[PDB]
Formats: sequence, C-alpha cells, structure tokens
Amino acid sequence: DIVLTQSPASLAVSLGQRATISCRASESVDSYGNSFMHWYQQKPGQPPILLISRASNLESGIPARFSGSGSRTDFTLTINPVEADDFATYYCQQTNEDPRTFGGGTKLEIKRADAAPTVSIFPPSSEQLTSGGASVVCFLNNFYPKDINVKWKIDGSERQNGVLNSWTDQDSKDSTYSMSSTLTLTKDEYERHNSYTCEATHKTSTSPIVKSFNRNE
Amino acid sequence: PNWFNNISTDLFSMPGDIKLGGLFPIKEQSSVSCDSLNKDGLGRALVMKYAVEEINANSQLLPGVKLGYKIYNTCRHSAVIVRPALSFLTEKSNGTLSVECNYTDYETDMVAVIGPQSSEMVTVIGKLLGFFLMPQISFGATSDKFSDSLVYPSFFRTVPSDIRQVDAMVQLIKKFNWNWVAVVGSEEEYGQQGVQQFSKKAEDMGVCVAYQGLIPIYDDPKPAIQTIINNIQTTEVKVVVVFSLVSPAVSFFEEVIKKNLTGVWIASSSWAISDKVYSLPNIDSIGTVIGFIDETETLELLSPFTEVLFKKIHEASPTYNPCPECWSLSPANVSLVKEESVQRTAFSVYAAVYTVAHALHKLLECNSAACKWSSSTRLYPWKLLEVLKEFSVNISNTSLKFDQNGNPNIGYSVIQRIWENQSLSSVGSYRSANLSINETLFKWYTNNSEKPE
Amino acid sequence: TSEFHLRGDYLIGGLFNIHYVAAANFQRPQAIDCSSKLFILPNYRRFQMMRFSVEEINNSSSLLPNVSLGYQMFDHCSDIHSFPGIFKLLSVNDLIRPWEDLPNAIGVVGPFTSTHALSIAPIFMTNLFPMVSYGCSGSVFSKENLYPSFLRTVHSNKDVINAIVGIILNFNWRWVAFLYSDDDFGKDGLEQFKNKIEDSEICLAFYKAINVNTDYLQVFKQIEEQNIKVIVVFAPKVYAEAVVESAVQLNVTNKVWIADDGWSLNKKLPSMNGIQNIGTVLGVAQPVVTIPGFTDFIYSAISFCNQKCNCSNLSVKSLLNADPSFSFPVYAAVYAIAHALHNTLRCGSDRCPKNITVHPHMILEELKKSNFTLLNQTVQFDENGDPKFGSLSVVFWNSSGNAEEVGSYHFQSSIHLSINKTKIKWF
Amino acid sequence: EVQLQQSGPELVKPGASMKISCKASGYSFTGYSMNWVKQSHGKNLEWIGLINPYNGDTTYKQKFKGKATLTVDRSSSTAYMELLRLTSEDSAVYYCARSGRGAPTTTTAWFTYWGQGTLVTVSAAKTTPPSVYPLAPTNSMVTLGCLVKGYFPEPVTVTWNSGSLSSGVHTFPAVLQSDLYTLSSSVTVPSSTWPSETVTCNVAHPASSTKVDKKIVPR
Ligand SMILES: *[C@@H]1O[C@H](CO)[C@@H](O[C@@H]2O[C@H](CO)[C@@H](O[C@@H]3O[C@H](CO)[C@@H](O)[C@H](O)[C@@H]3O)[C@H](O)[C@H]2NC(C)=O)[C@H](O)[C@H]1NC(C)=O
Ligand SMILES: *[C@@H]1O[C@H](CO)[C@@H](O)[C@H](O)[C@H]1NC(C)=O
Ligand SMILES: *[C@@H]1O[C@H](CO)[C@@H](O)[C@H](O)[C@H]1NC(C)=O
Ligand SMILES: *[C@@H]1O[C@H](CO)[C@@H](O)[C@H](O)[C@H]1NC(C)=O
Ligand SMILES: *[C@@H]1O[C@H](CO)[C@@H](O)[C@H](O)[C@H]1NC(C)=O
Ligand SMILES: *[C@@H]1O[C@H](CO)[C@@H](O)[C@H](O)[C@H]1NC(C)=O
Ligand SMILES: *[C@@H]1O[C@H](CO)[C@@H](O)[C@H](O)[C@H]1NC(C)=O
Ligand SMILES: *[C@@H]1O[C@H](CO)[C@@H](O)[C@H](O)[C@H]1NC(C)=O
Ligand SMILES: *[C@@H]1O[C@H](CO)[C@@H](O)[C@H](O)[C@H]1NC(C)=O
Ligand SMILES: *[C@@H]1O[C@H](CO)[C@@H](O)[C@H](O)[C@H]1NC(C)=O
Ligand SMILES: *[C@@H]1O[C@H](CO)[C@@H](O)[C@H](O)[C@H]1NC(C)=O
Ligand SMILES: *[C@@H]1O[C@H](CO)[C@@H](O)[C@H](O)[C@H]1NC(C)=O
Ligand SMILES: *[C@@H]1O[C@H](CO)[C@@H](O)[C@H](O)[C@H]1NC(C)=O
Ligand SMILES: *[C@@H]1O[C@H](CO)[C@@H](O)[C@H](O)[C@H]1NC(C)=O
Ligand SMILES: N[C@@H](CCC(=O)O)C(=O)O
Ligand SMILES: N[C@@H](CCC(=O)O)C(=O)O
Ligand SMILES: [Cl-]
Ligand code: NA
Repeated sequence: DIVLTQSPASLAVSLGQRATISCRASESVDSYGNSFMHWYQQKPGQPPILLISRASNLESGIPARFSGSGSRTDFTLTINPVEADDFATYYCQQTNEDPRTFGGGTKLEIKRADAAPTVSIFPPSSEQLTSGGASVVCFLNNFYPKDINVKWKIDGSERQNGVLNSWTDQDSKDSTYSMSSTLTLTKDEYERHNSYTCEATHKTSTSPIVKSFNRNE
Repeated sequence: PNWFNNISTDLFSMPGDIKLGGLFPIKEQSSVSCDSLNKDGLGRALVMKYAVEEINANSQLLPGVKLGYKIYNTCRHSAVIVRPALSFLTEKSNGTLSVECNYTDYETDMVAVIGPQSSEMVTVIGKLLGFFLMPQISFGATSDKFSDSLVYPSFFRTVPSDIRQVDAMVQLIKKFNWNWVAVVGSEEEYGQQGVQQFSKKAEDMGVCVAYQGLIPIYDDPKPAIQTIINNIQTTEVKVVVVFSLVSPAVSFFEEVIKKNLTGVWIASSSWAISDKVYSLPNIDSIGTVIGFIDETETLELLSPFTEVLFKKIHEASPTYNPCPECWSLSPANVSLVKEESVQRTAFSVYAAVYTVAHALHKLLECNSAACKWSSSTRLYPWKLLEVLKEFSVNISNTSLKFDQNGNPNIGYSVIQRIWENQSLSSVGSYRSANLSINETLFKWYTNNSEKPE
Repeated sequence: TSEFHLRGDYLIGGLFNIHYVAAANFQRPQAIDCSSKLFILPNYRRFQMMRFSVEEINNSSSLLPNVSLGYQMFDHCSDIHSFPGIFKLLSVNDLIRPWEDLPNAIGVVGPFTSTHALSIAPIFMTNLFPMVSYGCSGSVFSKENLYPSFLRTVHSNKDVINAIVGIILNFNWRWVAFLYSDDDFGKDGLEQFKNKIEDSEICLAFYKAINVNTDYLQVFKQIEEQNIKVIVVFAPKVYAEAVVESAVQLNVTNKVWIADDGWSLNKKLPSMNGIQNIGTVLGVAQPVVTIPGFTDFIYSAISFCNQKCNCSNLSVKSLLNADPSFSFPVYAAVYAIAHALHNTLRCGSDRCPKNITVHPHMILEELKKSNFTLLNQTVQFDENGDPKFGSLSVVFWNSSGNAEEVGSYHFQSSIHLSINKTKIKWF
Repeated sequence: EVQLQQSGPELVKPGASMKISCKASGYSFTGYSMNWVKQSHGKNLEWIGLINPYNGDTTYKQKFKGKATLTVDRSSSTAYMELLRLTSEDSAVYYCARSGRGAPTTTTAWFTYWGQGTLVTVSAAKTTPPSVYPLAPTNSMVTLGCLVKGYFPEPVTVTWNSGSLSSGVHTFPAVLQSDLYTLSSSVTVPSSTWPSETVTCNVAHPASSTKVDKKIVPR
C-alpha cells in the first residue's frame, strides 16, 4: 500500500500570499505516461472537492490560482494568491495502485492581523433552573489567533470541573475564530454560590478580559 | 439584347440536338405529396433556362448544334429523384433503358446532368450515374464525400467542398480567440458531414467542441432541438456553428428565440442567406450571425431575361410537370430571380451549364464557324467525361478550373447579417486556404456593442 | 446448368460477392470481370446456403406446394458496377420503364455489405421492391421512411457496438483504440461507438480509418506511445486481416483485441503463425447455428455478366469448415420471402390458387408481418425491418485456434453482457 | 447536473448491521464505478472499495472485506453499502463517490462527484430530544444566545429568526458528555433593535421529531 506523507501538517498564510503544500509517496505513482496523484479540498462539514487531477490538470470550475506539479513520488499543490474562503483541509490522493490511499491532510489557515475576543457571559435561564440543572455560558467571539485561555472563578476560586469548551471553524469573511465555554452545575450548586466569572487570556493583551455577574440580582 | 425576343416559353423542357438533364428541388413536401413550391429551386431552374437560351443564341459557341434539356423536380426525396435519373439513361431512339452488361456503344438521351442541388440527393443517384460515366455537375452539393473519384467517378461541382468551408469557419473562430464552441447539424448527409469535418478540424486547430447535435429532418424535431438547446445553455458556450439545411434551421431558431438565447452564430452557406430564417419574428434578438457563402459573379442579364420571358409566358398562358402552377407566371413574378439567395448563387448554375457546353464544343471539334456534328453523330457520356476531366474554361469573368476531384477553384465570401437594414454586409473572404477578414467591419450585437469576450 | 440461375414459377434475386477487388479508375461504362479476382471462400458458402434454402423449399410439399421457386444470382465484386444485374431483376422483358407504377423477380436476398446496399437500394425502394439483407448492418437502414422495402436478418451496428462496450466495461481497461474500415460500415460503427461511450468511463484514446495504404507501422507507433492496451477492430474480413497480419509483422504485443462478428470467426487468423504474439483476441460472434442437410448439399454441389464462379478444384472440406457466420441469416431471408409468397398466393397446406398476379409490394406487406418458426427460432421483424431473432456471444481465441464461447449478450436484461472470465487465458 | 444523494444520518446498535444508499441522477448509471469512502472524526479519508454498476463486480480494501458489502440496483440508479457487525470504530461519515472520465483504468480513476455524506453513529444509547434554553443578557452591539442541551444523537440544526438573521451568528460544534450532546449558538444584533424586535432561536432535531422555537425573552 502506497503511503502518502503531506507537509506541513498545518499552515497559516496571509491573504494575497502564496500557499505551498507537499506530498511525498513511498513508491512512484507513475504509469501510462502519467502521475496518478490528485488533490482535494475539504471545507468543514462538506464532501471533498477535486481541485487537481493527474498532478497538474485543473478541473473545470476551479480557479486558476490553484495549481499542482511534480512527478514520480514528489508533488506540490500551490495556491496563489490565497483568498479568504480557502481555509480547508487539503488531501492528496494516489490512484496508481490498489488500494487507493489518501494523505493525512494539510490544514490551511488564513493568517490575519491579531484580534481581541469579544466576551459575553450568561447566567442560567429560569427555564433551565426549573429543571434541576444550571449552565453558565461564556462566548468569546471573533478573535485571532486560535490559541486562547479561559478560566472560571466562582466566589474567587478557579473552577476546573464541569467546563466544556468548543471552537468554531475559521470565519470565511473575517478569518477570526469564536469559542463557547459552558460551566454546568447542579441547580443546588449554582444557588449555593454568588459570583461567577469568565476569564479570557489571549496574546492581543496582557490583561485578561473578565465578565462577571452576581446571582442574587 | 436582341436574342431575348427569340426565346421559347417552355421552362422545364427544351428541344435540342444534344440534351442536358436537369435535377432541381422545385417542389418539396411540407406515393408522396410535393405541394410546397421552393422559390429558390424554381429560381435556379430559371437560370438554367437562361444559360441554355443564351448558349443557343451565340452563333460561335455550338454553331451547328442546338442545345436542349429536360428538367425534373427532385422533391429532395429519394423515391422521387430516381425515376428522372433513369430516364436520362434511356436510349435516345427508344425511350426505354435496355439491360446490358456493356454500355460503351449505348447512346443515352442526355449527355450530362445538371444537378442535383443537395448532397443527400447525389448519394441517391451518384453511383448509378457514375456507372454510366454520365457527367453530373452539381451547382449546390457540397459534401466532401464526393471528392473521391474512385467512389463517385463522374462527379463535378461548381461550388467548393465543405472541407474548405469548415477550414474557413475554424480560422475565423481562431482569429476571434474563441476556443469553446458548439456545433449543430441537420440529420442528413450535408449536416452530418459538416459536423464531422468541423469537429475534426477544430481539434487540429485547438478548438474544443463542447457539444455536437443533429436536428432531424423527418418527423418532429422539437424534442431533439430542446435537448440540443439545453446542452448549449449547460455548456455556456457563446459561439454555435450551425451546419444545416434551411428547414431544420428554421425549426431550430424558432426554439432559440422562444428561449431568448443570444450569442454568435456561424452560418453554413445553405442558410446564411435564407430569407425564411431571417424573416422569423424576433430573429434579430439572437445576436450576431456570421456566414460563409460562395464567391460568385452576378449574372447581370438574369433579370432582364426573366421579365421578357415571364411576359412571353403570360401571353401564351391560355394554352405531368415539375411545377404545375408555373403556367400563371407573370412579370409580377420576376422577384424569383431578384431574391438575394438566387442572385448570389445563380452563377453556380450558369457555370455548370456553360461548362458542359464548352466541353461539348471541344469534343465535337467545333470552331467559331462549324462543328464535327450531324444528325448521325452518336454522343456517349463517357466520351464527354474524358473532356471534362481537369477542365479549364473562362466563364464571363471567372477562370474556372476543376481539379482531379471535380472541385472548383471557387472560394468564399464572409458575410454578417445586419438586423436594422435586414441586409448582409461583406466582412472578408476565403481564397485558397487563406481566410482574410477585417475585424473592424464587424458589428457586435451585444450589450455594449463589443465582441463577445 | 448454372449455379447462378434456376428456373421456377417465381424468382428471387440473389446478391452476393464471391470475389474481392479494390476500387479502381475505369473509363468505360461496363461490368467488371469479377471471376478473375480474389476468391472469398466464406462468401461462396453463403452463396451455396441460399441455393440450399431454395432447393429445400422446392422439396417441400407444404411450403409453396406445386409452386417452384427459381433465382437469378449475381457475384458483384464492385458496388458501382453491379447495376446491370440490378436492372435484370427489376426489368420487364429486359427493359426498364423509369416511370412504371411485373418485374422479373418478386424479391431479392442481399446484398451482404452496407456499401453495396447504399448504392442500389433507392432503385428498389421506389416501387417497394423487397430487399431482405443477410448481412448489411448499417444503422441508417432502420430509418423506414428512407428504406421502406428494406428488411434484414442481421442486427444493426448499434447492438453489436453495445455488446462490444459490454465487453470493455466487464474488464478494467478504459483507454481504447478504435480501428475502423474506411467505408460506410466502419464509419457508422465509429459513430455508434462514440455515442455509446460519451456518458461513461470509457475514453476513445485513438481512432483511425483503415484503408489500402494505411501505414500500420505508424498507427501502432502512436497506439503504444499512448499506452493503449485495448484495440477494437471494426472491419470486414479484408481490412481485419490487414490489421492483424501487420500486427504480427510489426511485433505488436500484449494487446486486448476486440472483434466484431464479421471477423471474430475468421478461420485464417487463429491458425496464422505468430498469432499468439499479439496478445489476446476476444470478440462479438454469432453463435454457430446448425443447418441440417447443408453438409450433404455441399458434397453434392462441389461436383450474362457476374454469373461465373471460376472455382473448380475446391476442397469440399475447406468450404465446410469456412466461416459459418451469417448462415442462418441467409437461410431465414430466403424462407422469409418464400413464406410471404405462400401467404400472398393464399396457399393451403397442400395446394395454391394457380397462376395469380403477384406484385412485389404484396410480398412486402406479408414480409413485414412475418411470423413463423424455423429451426426452433421465431422469424419476425420489428417496425424498422430489423430482426427480432439471433443472439450474439462473446468468444475468446484459445490456445488451439478455436473461438471458444465465454459469454452471452442479452438484448433485454439487467446485466446486458455476461462473461465467464475464468475461461479467458491471457497472452 | 450529476447528483449523488445519500440516505440520512443513522443511529445503530453495536453488533447490528446497516445499509446506506446513494441515488445517482443525471448521467448513465452503469458507465462509471461507484466508490465508497470512510472518514472517522480524526478526518483521515479511507477508500472502502468500488463497484461496477454495469455487472456488479466489486473491489475492496482488504480491511473492509466482510465488513462492507457493496451492491447496486440498476433500475433505480442506486448504490448501496451494507455495514456488518458494527462497533464504535465504525462511527464515521461515509461517502459515495463516482469515478470521473479520463483514467486508463478503473483503478486509476479519480473522484469527481461526491454525495453529501452519511453520518453513522454506533451506540446502544437512546434517542433524546434537546432542551432549548434562551440566553438573554449596554453597548452598540448586544450578544444573544441559545443553549441546546442534552440531545442524542447528532445532528441538530440551529437557525435564527427562520434564517433572516445570518450575520453575526455563531453555532458551536456539539460536545458529547454522558451519551448526551450539548451545543450553543450566539447572535450579535444592534442594541437599538433588541428587545423591541423579537429574536427567536429555531432548533430542530429530526431524530426525535423535535422542532422548537424559543423567543429570547429579556431578564
Ligand atoms: C464493350 O463495348 C465496346 C464497344 O463496342 C467494346 O469495344 C470495341 O471492341 C472492338 C474490339 O473487339 C473494337 O472493334 C475492332 O476494333 C479493332 C481495333 O481496335 C479492329 O482491329 C477490329 O477489326 C474491330 O473493328 C472497337 O474499336 C471497340 N470500341 C471501343 C474500344 O471503344 C468493348 O470491347 C466491350 N467490352 C467488353 C466486351 O468487355
Ligand atoms: C428571331 O426573331 C426575329 C424577329 O421576329 C425573326 O425575324 C427571326 O426569324 C428570329 N431569328 C431566329 C429564330 O434565329
Ligand atoms: C424570454 O422569453 C419569454 C417568452 O415567453 C418572454 O416572455 C421574456 O420576456 C423573455 N425574457 C428575456 C428576453 O429576458
Ligand atoms: C406570382 O405572383 C402572384 C402575386 O404577385 C402570386 O400570387 C403567385 O404565387 C406568384 N407565383 C409564383 C411566385 O410562382
Ligand atoms: C482564359 O483567359 C486567360 C487570360 O487571357 C487565358 O490565359 C486562358 O487561355 C483562357 N482560358 C480559356 C479560353 O479556356
Ligand atoms: C445598411 O444600409 C446599407 C444597405 O442597405 C449598407 O451599405 C450599410 O452598411 C448598412 N448599415 C450598417 C451595416 O450599419
Ligand atoms: C479595415 O476597415 C477599416 C474601416 O472600418 C479601415 O480602417 C481599414 O481601411 C480596413 N483595413 C483593410 C481593408 O485592410
Ligand atoms: C480463373 O481465375 C484465375 C485467376 O485467379 C485466372 O487466371 C483464370 O483465367 C480464371 N479462369 C477463367 C476466368 O475462366
Ligand atoms: C431435395 O430432394 C432431392 C431428391 O429429390 C435430394 O437429392 C436433395 O438432397 C434434396 N435437397 C435438399 C433437401 O436440400
Ligand atoms: C401443378 O400445377 C400445374 C399448373 O400450374 C399443373 O400443370 C400440375 O398438374 C400441378 N402438379 C400436380 C397436380 O402434381
Ligand atoms: C516490437 O515493436 C515495438 C513497437 O512497434 C518496437 O519498438 C520493438 O523494437 C519491437 N521489438 C522487437 C523487434 O523485439
Ligand atoms: C405468431 O405466431 C404464433 C403461432 O404460430 C402466435 O401464437 C402468435 O400470436 C403470433 N404473433 C403475432 C401474430 O404477432
Ligand atoms: C478451445 O475451444 C474449443 C471450442 O470451444 C474446445 O474444443 C477446446 O477444448 C478449447 N481448447 C482449449 C481450451 O485449449
Ligand atoms: C467457467 O469456465 C471454467 C473453465 O472452462 C469452467 O470449468 C466452468 O464450468 C465455468 N463456470 C461456469 C460455467 O459457471
Ligand atoms: N449544400 C447543401 C444543399 C443546400 C441546400 O439545398 O439548401 C448540400 O450539399 O446538400
Ligand atoms: N455487416 C457488414 C457486412 C459484414 C461484415 O463485414 O461484417 C456491412 O453492413 O457492411
Ligand atoms: Cl436536389
Ligand atoms: Na415447395
């Protein structure tokens, strides 16, 4: 089975600049005067789209800023200039030999200027309280880059337990990320404490960003 | 011209010592019913009558001999055209066609055949006539199939083969930097060969053919047409080559107008000057039409001849036939030869007739004074063919030269349809293998009056 | 005696081509001496098959009782030169009246090739003179408005092309070369093939029309420079032999050859030396139909222009073992016409109303509604005059020079073509 | 248009088997190989095998022999993959993909047309409908929210005001806890326009036939 190794694993390229993705194959994928290596683009939650077939043939409907080259065992996909809707995972694929195999993928990220998150905290709804549970939600919206640190403080104490986090995919317009942080407590637990604090740390600032409320209000 | 008053009123049959056979699409279908008059066909037939009346009036061309003819309708239908073909082959004396293994001493009633007009019709009789080595000189059949003299032994043409027309089309497409086109043909010999020859050559020249379609000529073409049109939209081409007989073309653009399609349409000679297509309501909305037609002289004498004739026909009116209702032709009907599609193809007909006559003059060892002819001379077609091979002749102001295929040294005029005048403008030509156009003369029927793309 | 002529109460014309000659310039309007040209053994066998069919029907006291069938047969090596014989069948007293609304014959069997048929059919169609072809597979002949008295007993190219595509799809190769005869048969095949594969994984990598001075060296030069493994050769016996023989000569190896039924049962090529070298030959073939009594007829038989065979000294064995393709088609063609005659005359099972005026167009109406059994097949034609009988099979040229059946084409099944792949031994 | 329309998301018990369909339209079904591809959440693509719809011939990647069974139904232009004896390792998105035109062989053909995908969830856990809670709060922009809690299996869809609010909408990837998924959604609207202009969270979970509208009511 031919093994496909893509490099780099992930990549961040500024708008209007050039992206270069590589594929190396364990054995040659040449036959019938061709190189049977192809490239696919997969946006999150969507089927892969064929960009380039037989190493360098652009498929119809695909902009000419995508291109490919190489032969035998070494191949390059090139995107120039990178545009905002180009963040995706790019997979190379060989069909020279059964079974077909894909590379592990290369994750292309749009690089942009750094941006501070907009933070909003939400006490449990009355509706949820009626049910015997309580969730405190914190949105961290439209920041870059993706690395961010959120901690929860209850009555001045950091709280590890019960926190679920979740990131969006890069935004196709402003290339930022957003994130939700949910602290789930029992209703009894929630009613037992007073202040709840959501505390964001991000490279745009040495001060953390903090949002708070007191329950009894 | 004093000889205009000596002429006879028979259209489709002239008595003579030596006789030409004529085959014309005079009446078509809408055994079989031929009810629709083809004014172009009738037109081209008149041109043969004129040419023969003129040859005869000329004391120096065939001095001893009167040239006659019999013209029949082909109805553009295989069953119709075979009977007139066989009749040309009957023994001059008898009226019957005898069954023999050897026809070398067999004197046919006709010495050569003018027509037919369409390539489909030639494939019906071409090998029959070719077996007798009866020269047949078509004034309209353009398929490249007939360029092979091993397959069509006695075939000549006063119009160029389509192998050249498509070359001209492909070269115009390259000049305009369009390399993504569709081609549409009618579903018979002309259209089918046209589409194949084009596709092939578009490859040679790096033009990608996004789609090929064929319009049926028998039974309802609407379903096929809607399919074709759907593929044209789908491929998003903007240039369409329409290699088609007039009637399916009409069927075609009727649909193209219903669906508000617009773009560049390349016309083959068969419909490039068809009034039946250009008179369609809203045809002027389909965009730019560029066409290729034969480079021909204009017969200046055709209209004066025809009014005198149609006057003499009216006088003698109170006295089967390929055109029953031609009895009531009046001087009011002289527009039949003034129509631009007859006017601009008349010479093809004229040059065919004159080609045979000059060949005859050479065969019969004629000079300006006398011929080696008498009422006991026996004329065999195969003898006449021997003369016509690679023939040269001046005709009016044209140096006509047939090559070993029977193809003439005739080129193309490139025209554009101008919707405001309902006229045709000249934009260039194609002589030898050199297309020669002036891009500045082109009018682009688009939103900003600029060349598509 | 003449093999070519048999008196009878009614005559069937027989259009064959026993000799082969390439087209050539001529300067005189006259028949060709075909009899001095290259003899074609399997064509001669088809010729005899018609003579056998008529004799069997004349031996019968239930089909056309006390009404003898005769024939006028021809050897037309050239389409352009075949008109004298055509005029004989159509003539009334050795005369043709162009404008006529009782011809010598009531029907005709043949011809064998699309080219012959295109050149002459119009003359027959004008008065709805029945032609029943035993071999002409051109698509255009399904258009009933163009050829309204034209029937045939072999299938159209469409079907054979389908079968051929079926073979390709059954395996893994998807680049194809398509070598076709430079004529109406070949050209029509190429268009049927292109149409069928447009919407598929199959890609036409290369095609060439094949004629007399096709530089085979250069055809095979590109074919292997495009690394094509599959080669369809859609052509008559003469053109096919040129291709295959050149292949051995130019040492073309490791190919998958695909044959149409015109040469999948060729008896020369499989015995040819070096044949093994070029790879593996598969094809669409007509299953061998056993026509009983034919062997005996041949043993007994070996003892106007274009009515001479010039073929004494014939090995009876070599005729018997010649390409049996198109045998049932010829057989059925003759019987189709005999039944039509029988039904026009309104014959009983032992008698026929005598001396009746039969008109070729009445034979056509009875021909079209043909429905009778023959060797446990049912002879019928659809609205196009195409046959609703006859199978195609897939053969493989195996190590001992035999065309071994390895599959079937089914006209109306879900899996259209089936192949026992294990039977194929790959060179 | 060529379209490959795959059957909907499935929840299936461990040890059982399941069948996925791929309805092809707008081309000649028997002329092209149908391939099947697996994608675990980790997001590696794996080729399962292909079928020749013309004759039913199949080729499999060795690890799926006797795991997957490909069949076709030529009269409805539909391809099927049956997955046998399912484990949690079979939880993945499955694609059908059609061979394109141009490869020398059936082996070398690449994939030009894909179906949307079929999510397969292998669990003995039980279908639960979601609970939908509103997330109500002063600056020029105000951020509203919606908490979709404790449902199973995936997926849910979240739209705001029936689709009219599209800008400034973030729906976050569900998170699985005790065999129950939680997700949320935020939407940022002009502060002048809330609460006067009612903002409503639309949630639908087709697995349980749940469709919920929750107006973001102020505190
Ligand atoms: C087909 O018919 C033609 C026309 O009759 C045949 O040609 C004629 O054939 C004879 C030869 O047998 C020629 O007549 C004789 O001419 C020679 C000199 O050429 C002379 O020495 C003899 O005394 C006699 O008069 C005649 O010229 C010729 N006509 C031609 C060639 O135009 C032809 O042979 C026939 N083809 C067949 C039977 O295959
Ligand atoms: C032509 O017409 C003139 C004038 O009527 C007549 O006198 C003469 O005989 C005619 N000439 C011919 C038929 O050559
Ligand atoms: C398209 O054609 C239809 C004919 O029903 C017409 O009503 C419509 O206005 C046309 N649209 C255009 C020309 O954009
Ligand atoms: C001749 O003209 C009249 C009226 O101008 C017309 O009725 C008739 O059809 C015409 N005959 C033709 C064109 O043959
Ligand atoms: C045509 O005219 C040209 C130019 O004078 C001359 O060279 C040629 O011989 C003529 N051809 C004829 C009379 O056939
Ligand atoms: C329209 O008028 C005349 C002929 O009617 C022609 O010379 C002129 O070129 C035409 N106008 C155009 C093409 O714009
Ligand atoms: C092309 O036509 C334009 C007139 O529109 C003019 O500039 C030029 O003379 C022409 N060029 C030729 C005829 O070569
Ligand atoms: C038979 O054919 C041979 C050529 O194959 C020829 O030499 C011989 O004369 C022929 N016999 C005839 C035509 O009687
Ligand atoms: C026909 O009958 C004769 C005897 O009358 C016999 O010799 C011959 O073999 C038969 N032919 C057939 C059945 O074809
Ligand atoms: C067959 O019919 C003919 C009449 O055409 C007759 O002469 C003959 O007697 C019949 N044969 C019999 C009765 O055996
Ligand atoms: C076989 O044929 C190929 C291509 O036609 C040629 O290149 C090669 O030399 C041949 N091999 C031999 C003669 O061993
Ligand atoms: C054909 O013949 C058989 C009996 O020979 C009959 O059963 C069947 O109905 C016939 N088909 C027709 C007349 O179409
Ligand atoms: C080849 O096929 C023939 C006919 O099917 C058969 O007689 C023979 O056994 C086969 N030879 C082999 C398989 O070697
Ligand atoms: C397929 O072919 C093999 C080899 O000839 C044969 O043994 C076997 O019976 C065949 N299988 C079938 C007919 O199912
Ligand atoms: N040139 C066309 C005939 C054109 C017409 O008859 O309108 C042909 O070869 O058939
Ligand atoms: N089927 C061929 C004749 C037989 C053959 O050569 O295969 C044709 O129509 O011309
Ligand atoms: Cl005509
Ligand atoms: Na009998």
